[PDB]
Amino acid sequence: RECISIHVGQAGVQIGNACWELYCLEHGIQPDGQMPDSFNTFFSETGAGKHVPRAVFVDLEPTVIDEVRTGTYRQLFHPEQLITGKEDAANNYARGHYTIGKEIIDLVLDRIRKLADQCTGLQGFSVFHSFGGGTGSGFTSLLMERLSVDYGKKSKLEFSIYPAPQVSTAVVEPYNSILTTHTTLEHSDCAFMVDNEAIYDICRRNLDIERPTYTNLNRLIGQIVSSITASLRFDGALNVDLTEFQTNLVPYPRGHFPLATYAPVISAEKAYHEQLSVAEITNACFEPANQMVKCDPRHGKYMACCLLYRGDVVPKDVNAAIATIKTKRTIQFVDWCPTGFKVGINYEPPTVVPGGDLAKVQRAVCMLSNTTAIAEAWARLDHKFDLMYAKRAFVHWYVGEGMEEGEFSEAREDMAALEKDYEEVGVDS
Amino acid sequence: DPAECNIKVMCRFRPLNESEVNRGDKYVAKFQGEDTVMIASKPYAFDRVFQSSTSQEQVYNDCAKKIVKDVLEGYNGTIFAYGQTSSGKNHTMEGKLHDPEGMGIIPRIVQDIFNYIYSMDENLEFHIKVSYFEIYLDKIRDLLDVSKTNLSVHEDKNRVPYVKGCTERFVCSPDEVMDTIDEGKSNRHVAVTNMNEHSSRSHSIFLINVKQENTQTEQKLSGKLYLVDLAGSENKSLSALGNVISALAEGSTYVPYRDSKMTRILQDSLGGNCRTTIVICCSPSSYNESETKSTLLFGQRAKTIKNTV
Amino acid sequence: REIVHIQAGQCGNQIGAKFWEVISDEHGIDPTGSYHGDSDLQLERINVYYNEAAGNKYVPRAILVDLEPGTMDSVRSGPFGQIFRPDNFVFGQSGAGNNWAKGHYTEGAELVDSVLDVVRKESESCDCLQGFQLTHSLGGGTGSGMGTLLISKIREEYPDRIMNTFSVVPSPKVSDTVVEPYNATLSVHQLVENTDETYCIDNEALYDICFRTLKLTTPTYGDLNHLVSATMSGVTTCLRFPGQLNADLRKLAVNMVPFPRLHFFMPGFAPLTSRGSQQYRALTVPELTQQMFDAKNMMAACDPRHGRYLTVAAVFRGRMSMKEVDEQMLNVQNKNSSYFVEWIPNNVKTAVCDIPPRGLKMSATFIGNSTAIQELFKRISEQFTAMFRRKAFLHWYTGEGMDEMEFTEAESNMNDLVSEYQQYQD
Ligand SMILES: Nc1nc2c(ncn2[C@@H]2O[C@H](COP(=O)(O)OP(=O)(O)OP(=O)(O)O)[C@@H](O)[C@H]2O)c(=O)[nH]1
Ligand SMILES: Nc1nc2c(ncn2[C@@H]2O[C@H](COP(=O)(O)OP(=O)(O)O)[C@@H](O)[C@H]2O)c(=O)[nH]1
Repeated sequence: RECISIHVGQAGVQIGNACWELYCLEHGIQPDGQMPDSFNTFFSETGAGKHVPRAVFVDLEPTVIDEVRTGTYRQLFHPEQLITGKEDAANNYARGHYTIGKEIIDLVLDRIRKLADQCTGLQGFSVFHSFGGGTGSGFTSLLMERLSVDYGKKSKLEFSIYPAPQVSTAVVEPYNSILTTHTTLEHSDCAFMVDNEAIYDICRRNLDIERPTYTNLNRLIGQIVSSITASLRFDGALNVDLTEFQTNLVPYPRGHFPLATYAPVISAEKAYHEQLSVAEITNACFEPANQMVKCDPRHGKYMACCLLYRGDVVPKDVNAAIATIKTKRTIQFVDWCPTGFKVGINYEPPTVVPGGDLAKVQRAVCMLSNTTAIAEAWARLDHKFDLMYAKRAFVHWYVGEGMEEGEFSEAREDMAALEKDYEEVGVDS
Repeated sequence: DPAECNIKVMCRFRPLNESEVNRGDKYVAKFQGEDTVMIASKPYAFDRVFQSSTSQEQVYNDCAKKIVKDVLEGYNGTIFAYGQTSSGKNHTMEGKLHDPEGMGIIPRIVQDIFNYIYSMDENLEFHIKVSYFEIYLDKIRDLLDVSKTNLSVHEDKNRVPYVKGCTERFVCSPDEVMDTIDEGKSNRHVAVTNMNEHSSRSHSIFLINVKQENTQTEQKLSGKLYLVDLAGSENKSLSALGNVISALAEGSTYVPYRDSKMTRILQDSLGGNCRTTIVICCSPSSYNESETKSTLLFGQRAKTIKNTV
Repeated sequence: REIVHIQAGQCGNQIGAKFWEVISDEHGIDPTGSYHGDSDLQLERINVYYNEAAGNKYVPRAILVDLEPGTMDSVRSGPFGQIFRPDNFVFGQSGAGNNWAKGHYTEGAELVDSVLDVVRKESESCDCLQGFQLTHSLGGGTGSGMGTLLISKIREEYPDRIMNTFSVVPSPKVSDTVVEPYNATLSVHQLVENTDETYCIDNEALYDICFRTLKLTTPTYGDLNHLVSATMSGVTTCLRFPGQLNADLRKLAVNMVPFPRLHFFMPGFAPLTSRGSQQYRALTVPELTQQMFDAKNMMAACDPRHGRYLTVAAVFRGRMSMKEVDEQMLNVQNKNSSYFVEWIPNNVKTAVCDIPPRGLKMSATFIGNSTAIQELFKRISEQFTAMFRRKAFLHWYTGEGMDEMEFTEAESNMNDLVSEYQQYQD
């Protein structure tokens, strides 16, 4: 029934604090834990008057988890559930996965085994990491790694924030992301992806603001995510379990990575304008300028979409708005796939931050999907890697951290067959 | 100078064993031609590929023989054994030191040098000096003298590198050399809990300096041959070696010798106008397909055939 | 995390006084007083540079190494001079001769053990050690020789913790000493092989940047020092503050050093405007990158425009948009694709603290790893040969127990170091 969550890496933690915020916000549970089953699949009723968090937090520098235990919400989690390794983060996979990151893992696991026990027939762990980091790429790599073995019998949906197409940060980023992909690939169930840059566009083009603090992108994913777990694990006219996803969403064992998209992104101050039609939002979903991912459907044929709706929506409205789409053709779906539209309908409309910059409509569409499109995104990220590896660039930083010419070269070959995979499962009939 | 990167690479697969067959073990290696081995359908060509049955004699003739002549010729050279632990590095380098059949490259080399000397004996005056030391954790220890630990590399007046304070012993005969090797092996042991772990982890370096002066001609010749049994590839020196080989393969003017003590000591004997043979050893055996891939890749750093894109 | 500063020589020492003059105020620590901190955040991370004993006495955890009493006795007899625990003063009343050899083999070699002693007392302080900060000048005895030894020993004792080195490479135009290239070439040698992050500053790159970028007409040393100390505060201490995207010595190291040499950088501060007038506040951000990335404004002597970059680290520290930051960096990377090396898709390492330099609204330290610094070791290396050739003031070295092969060594080494660096400019 439930779904634990492990927010790994400063980012996965910032995004975590965010997604975690939106939560209580739409569940009437003040930062003090108290509200005045349903949603029990994400919150344990420690007694008692409180709620607490049904997740954990893993960063190797204290800085970021520290800030959580300062700002209201400080009261929300258990002093315990926020894991730290005073040591060093290191923007390098190796160190975070092998060398350092190792020391903590046990302890980390312990919670996802201590928190996994306390519950009642769970469904999986929504993992939150930032592909191109040290604690986010490496560590998790083995966290998800140690999970796929300790609970192979569950769902492993990892929600990632993969490398901005041109606006990356770390100098090595690809090293860290070609490595988190190959090690997690054979361990995840469904990997959701939200592109940091391609989200900015949305903040520039669909909300207008050249002042987007990280604290915003987080509010956004913090939204799209709320549409995944939160509301879905919440009763409705067309419920969709976590398993449901991976089933209706992955055509093949590769921990396939769909893309997250939201429909109503419109800025407060617009807040009064006449609302958008069920048809418009539906249509907005097929626009490559509103998908939290720089993977513009440049050719990538969709192969399965899970249209999660929430708010006031008439099933016919959908079983029509989608019909219209199924026949737009310029939206070309894979061949071997007749119908690939999982319509998920929830009741409770979205819930926008009291005064951030999100419109606040009475219905939204968080559609996610597997698109032969990422054939690109992976490509462009793989190429990166080579260029540097081709010269070993910052290689001495990993080797000296318990890695080898193996893990790199052999994780490169890995993704290679991910460029062929995402190519074969499509483009051909 | 000569060719630039006179590096030859030979891949040696270890014998199949009754124990392995008994286990039912599983199959890496397919052979094609003299030069190529195929693993996971990928072909890897090398100067030569030796299958499991190859004799010590065959390895010596193909790998070492010419190098020894060069050393007598007055040139420097290096021979390496590279591979995972239990790949067959020691067997290849030393083998059974005393057994005529069983002996490895080093014994065969010593035998050849003296035999050559005995033949000449005309007006050539020879002097042979040997050194035996190991590198562990990038530290150098004298196998001949246990007191000399954490030695440092230095360059002399004329750029030749040397290990300061390293024992140099003049050897008259093959027996003397073997005893020296035996001594080093013994000296290695002490203060070592696990020889297996220690041996795989420390690179052993045996140096044969052959100097000669023809009384009549008066031309003097000196050649150094470094025999190296590397640590298991499954290491700072290994990486340093990889960088140096790749640089040589590229034909780069600047080579990264400084990256390790090993490469620094070796600088006069590796690359440039020196012959170098690297014998990568591999188990055919099932598990470490992956390790062999790495070894093959490492060998590839040096220049081979490049494929079409 | 933590670090332990090291004031080698007089210069490195003189600067200590300025690095600590600053840093303290950037941490509300009065002479012997405690934390008067205008805020409460300038304390949760202090440890990085101090120690808890009394309860109002957080003492700087640095080392003061020098063979000339008068110096440390000027730093200890002035302003903040009375905050260092006397134990910190590792003096060498000997003759602090201006010979690299006199402070590395003969005179300094003695005072070393009595230093390492303390460098261990401070390292084994508490929590977890990160690395050590090292200040000095490569143009003297107690600086290049003895300080270059202090590290060769440090890097044998903890090849784990990092080693940032702040060197005052011999300024071109005029040398404030005569053997300079001797004391220098010899110390750079030791650097390229122990510390793993070096920030080279030039007394004349400063003057310039201090007499034209600060209409300042009488730039006393105190100033230069002050400017420098401003950068080393942005680097370390800073990142030991919160941030949307924070880094720390390692990130800085693990994002800036493509190849093990250690490589040397060139620090640059952001708001560098003259007092009154200039106080233009044009600091939205494009103004900071405008600054940082120009030729002048690079504490180094060489000009970036004279050679690609391998890495760059804009360590900003003042509330800004991860968008207007992450963005700017890009155009910058495209307007100058020419010089920025290509085999690194994203040379730049954007870093972002929160709290800014006490009295300022927005700043950003720049740590550039450009191939341009080739044209400096060249310089140095030249000066050597031109004088080595004639063994100029060599008797002051050898006569101190040195080697004719020692000088050869260094030059070559450091000389090769020039070579390599070009391997990327191409
Ligand atoms: N959407 C979003 N992306 C973020 C956030 N914080 C960081 N990122 C992105 O995630 C990556 C940064 O990872 P880091 O913060 O360097 O590292 P980490 O993954 O936390 O782990 P470490 O390297 O060991 O510190 C970059 O690509 C950032 O653009 C955030 O709050 N929201
Ligand atoms: N920026 C700066 N440079 C200094 C200071 N003091 C000496 N220098 C420089 O250091 C060099 C001289 O070395 P010095 O510090 O006297 O050596 P030592 O005292 O014998 O170790 C010259 O290039 C000076 O410009 C200072 O307080 N600030």
